Amino acid sequence: FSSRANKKINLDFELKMRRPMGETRNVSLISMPPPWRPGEHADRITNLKFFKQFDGYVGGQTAWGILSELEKGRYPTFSYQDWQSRDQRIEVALSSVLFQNKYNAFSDCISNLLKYS
Amino acid sequence: MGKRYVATPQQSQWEMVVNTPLECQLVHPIPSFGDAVFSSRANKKINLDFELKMRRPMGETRNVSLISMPPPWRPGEHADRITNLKFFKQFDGYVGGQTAWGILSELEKGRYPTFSYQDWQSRDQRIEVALSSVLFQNKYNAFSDCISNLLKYS
Amino acid sequence: YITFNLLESDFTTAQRMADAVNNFLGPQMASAVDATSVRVRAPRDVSQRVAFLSAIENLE
Amino acid sequence: QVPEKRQQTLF
Amino acid sequence: QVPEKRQQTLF
Amino acid sequence: QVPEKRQQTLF
Amino acid sequence: YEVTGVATIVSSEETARLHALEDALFKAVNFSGADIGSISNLMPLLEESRNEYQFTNHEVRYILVESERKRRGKVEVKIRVDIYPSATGCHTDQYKKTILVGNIEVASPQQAVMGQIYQVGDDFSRVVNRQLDQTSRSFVSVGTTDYSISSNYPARTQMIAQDNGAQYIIGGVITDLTATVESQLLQDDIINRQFALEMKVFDGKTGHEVFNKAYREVARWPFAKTSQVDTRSARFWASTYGEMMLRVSRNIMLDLESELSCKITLPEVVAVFGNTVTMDLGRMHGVKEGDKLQLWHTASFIDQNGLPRNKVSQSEITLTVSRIYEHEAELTIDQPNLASSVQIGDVMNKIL
Amino acid sequence: YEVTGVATIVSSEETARLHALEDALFKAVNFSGADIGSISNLMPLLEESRNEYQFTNHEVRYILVESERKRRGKVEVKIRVDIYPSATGCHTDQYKKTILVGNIEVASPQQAVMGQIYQVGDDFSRVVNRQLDQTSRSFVSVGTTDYSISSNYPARTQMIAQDNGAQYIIGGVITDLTATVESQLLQDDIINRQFALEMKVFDGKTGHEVFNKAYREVARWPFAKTSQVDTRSARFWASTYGEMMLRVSRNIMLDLESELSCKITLPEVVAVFGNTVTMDLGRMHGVKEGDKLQLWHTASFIDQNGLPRNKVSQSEITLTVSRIYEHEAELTIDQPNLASSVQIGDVMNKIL
Amino acid sequence: CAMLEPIETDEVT
Amino acid sequence: CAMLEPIETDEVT
Amino acid sequence: CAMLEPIETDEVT
Repeated sequence: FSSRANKKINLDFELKMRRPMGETRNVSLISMPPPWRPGEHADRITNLKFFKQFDGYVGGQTAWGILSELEKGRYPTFSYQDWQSRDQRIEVALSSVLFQNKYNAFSDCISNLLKYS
Repeated sequence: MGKRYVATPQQSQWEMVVNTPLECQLVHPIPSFGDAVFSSRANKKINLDFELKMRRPMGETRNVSLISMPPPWRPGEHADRITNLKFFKQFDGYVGGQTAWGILSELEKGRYPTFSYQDWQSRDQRIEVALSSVLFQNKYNAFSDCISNLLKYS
Repeated sequence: YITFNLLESDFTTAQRMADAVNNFLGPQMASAVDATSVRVRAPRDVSQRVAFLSAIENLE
Repeated sequence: QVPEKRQQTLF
Repeated sequence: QVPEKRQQTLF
Repeated sequence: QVPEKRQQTLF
Repeated sequence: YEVTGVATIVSSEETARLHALEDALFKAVNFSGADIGSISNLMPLLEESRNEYQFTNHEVRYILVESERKRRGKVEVKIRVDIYPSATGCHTDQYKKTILVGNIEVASPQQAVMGQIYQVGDDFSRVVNRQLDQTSRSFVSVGTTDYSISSNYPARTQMIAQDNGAQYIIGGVITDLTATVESQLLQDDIINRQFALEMKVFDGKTGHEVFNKAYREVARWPFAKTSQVDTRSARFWASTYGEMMLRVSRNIMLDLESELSCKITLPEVVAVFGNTVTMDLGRMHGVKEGDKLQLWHTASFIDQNGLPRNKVSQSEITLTVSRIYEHEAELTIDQPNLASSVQIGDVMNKIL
Repeated sequence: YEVTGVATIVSSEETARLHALEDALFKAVNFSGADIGSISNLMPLLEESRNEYQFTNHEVRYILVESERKRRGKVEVKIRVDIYPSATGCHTDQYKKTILVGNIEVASPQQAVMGQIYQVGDDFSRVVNRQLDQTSRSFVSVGTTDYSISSNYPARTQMIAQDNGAQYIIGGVITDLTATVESQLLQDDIINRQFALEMKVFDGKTGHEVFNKAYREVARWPFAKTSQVDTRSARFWASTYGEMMLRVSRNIMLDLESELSCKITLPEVVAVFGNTVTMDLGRMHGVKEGDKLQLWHTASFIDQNGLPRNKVSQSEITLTVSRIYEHEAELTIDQPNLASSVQIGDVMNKIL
Repeated sequence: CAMLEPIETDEVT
Repeated sequence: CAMLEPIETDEVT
Repeated sequence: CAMLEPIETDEVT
């Protein structure tokens, strides 16, 4: 998650992969509950597109929504068919463990950002 | 279960930031959200600003509901609706006139002034921001002492 | 409500403990009913009452 | 004339 | 007229 | 009409 | 309607005929669908043995008794009545009330020596529990309890009601089980045994005593003086004494219907999960989806003298039923900004 | 249809004729393929001894009794009835419910002294288990258990149901086994023995009590006063008391059909292997391939007062049956991206 | 009309 | 007029 | 029609 000094609210989320994206695929972003939360259902967040040889990018309100779903203790899950994995469906989740303190530090730094670029 | 930003009794603190005959300032840090600032300045007329300063600035202009909610340790008490404000995009929330004095009054009675609104950074979900009345009375006395010692001219 | 029983019964200690809770939380929160007991209004939820009692029992 | 059962009451 | 057995209910 | 013995089943 | 009333003569033909008429009227009202709460006020005006009865402001207008027979030593009465089942009333739009049957005790164990009927209180509280469960219209029985409920300890009453999930607790004392002997030279002795009882109903929300009534009836004791009678057996409850005690239980149920049925039912908040709260009443209590409920903030205090008191703060919160289970229900708060002021123990009432 | 009803007279010809009519009607409905759940509501309207019966909103319209005989001391009734087997209903599209027969106990061992029938509870729970297994339409019996199920411990009920894989647990208490003696100078003594029983069914998913009923019947005790009767033997169950107890068991089964049959069956998730989950119900429960099921997230909590509560979160997950075994089944999740939110214990219901 | 006379479950006996 | 004679609950017996 | 009267397995006897 990257925020930069600017006059407008900006946040970029980049899923950087060791093995680059094989092909452009439709990706599904869901807010899956962790295992230690029985009885809670998953919320469909949105549908993205991850492009070839590029890191996954989510921006606008959806990146803030990912941060919010992490604040509630949930797992943002990107599901898509991996080219390096014989075109089979794979999931990538962001853990919410040890997120609160670093989210407070991130909010403080965002507070202390220059209002001009 | 939605998002509710309030200082727990162990976390609540009020501070007199500016104490001069030209300005008085009382600050309540809302953990994980920001600050609530009461500012009064030397003038010929009564003036008070309440500013809800957010770490993450307001994403969109929203209608906000100001209510005097009872704390959890006050069963059998109903909530008093105070007013409806409008919080503007990328600006700190502002309450002024008699409503800021009303917020101070509702804090003086052991209640929680609660602002409820839909948060843009939160997938447009409803969130609450409450001001804690714990450890408030001593700092309210200091704030009123400062107000009494303000220059009566600008 | 929850009730605190003083180990050493005294009217002044009972009233001072009532004032300590009222100053911390707010007006009309604790009341001394005799030289030993002080009644403090508490949340109905058991989890919130434990969290509430945690802050109150550490008052000086 | 028969007495009427108690009417609706709150609390 | 016979009473009808309980209808379909969930939980 | 006689009931028919169980049909072929796997596992 | 075509109804039959059966009642055994104990000491007066008038009493047996009146009991048979009451039985026939109760069966007619139960079949007609009319409320059984109104029956308990009709009996006083039935003391006279007139062939024709005229009533005003009731679901029954005229009563005409056509056949009276004393076959097999018990009066049989056949009547025709006109019952008008009202679709309205203060008792049809309310949820069912959960009632806990408390401990019923024999004040003097000396009186229970004949027949050794010492567990008569427990085996009669069982009958009262089953009568309230499977015969009443506006009551649900949540079982029996072994604790004694007193007016001196409202806090204990509240705690026991919370533990059992009961809105009201009903308990009594059996005050008379003595018998007298009537002797004739031609025949054998006749032992007429007494059964007096004082029932008391306490409100579990505040510990108040909301109902108090006394019952006394007499019936023949057909068993031998030295014979031991088991109060769980059919030998006891099929005898004349057993029929009298069953009639007493029915009168208890009818009095509870007469008094508590039109009290507004107040389901309690069980749990709050954000904007959704849980109700202790469910499908089996009459809850239907789409019902609108009004929230009341509950604050009941013991005053300076130790007497229970009630105080409800009115709320601007309205709830609607979202999902219904057999024993509970889920409600959604229509005012999300006020949802933080809902605590466990707040009561609700259905908006009519 | 052509049916015969056999029932022994105990104390009233009306009761024996009614029992024979009930037996004939039960056989006719079983042969006709009609649901046996609806029979239990027809009996109350059969109290009258009319030669012709008229009913509305039922699979049987008119009942005409043509022959009534009292051969060999028991009433035989021959009737002709018209049964309309409905292809629809809330009970035909549901999977079979697994039921565990709990411990049935004798409350007073004193009453079982005559004949020393102390294991009557166990040998009667065996009969109830076999009746539910091989006579019911919508139930599967998973055996008996030696543990006692109470409403005070929902957690124990849930644990025992999980251990035995039972959706419901049924247990009772035998409350009356006493007998009376009827003496005639011409003949020998007649001993009429009582059999009262209170059955209670608990939901294994949440520990709630979903069913509660009481039974009481009387039958002759043909054996000697000092003779010992074995409750596992055919001497006990072929006697009049045994026939009465078998009829009581049949009534238990019919009441369970009347109450629980149209409850929506909720198979549970047994194991999750990636995108494929396992269901505790299989071919023997009525599962067919290609069935579509809807997943519910289960969350049942004990509230602050220790009372069980239910809460289900609705899910956007739909499953279809891929492979079927005799006792289990495999389901494929139609939404692979939501497959990670399925945990063990979630329930499903068949989409109609 | 004509009320029925069907019996019900016994309360204790 | 004509007063009724219906009995009431006994005070002790 | 004419319902059959074939017996089944005994429940206990």
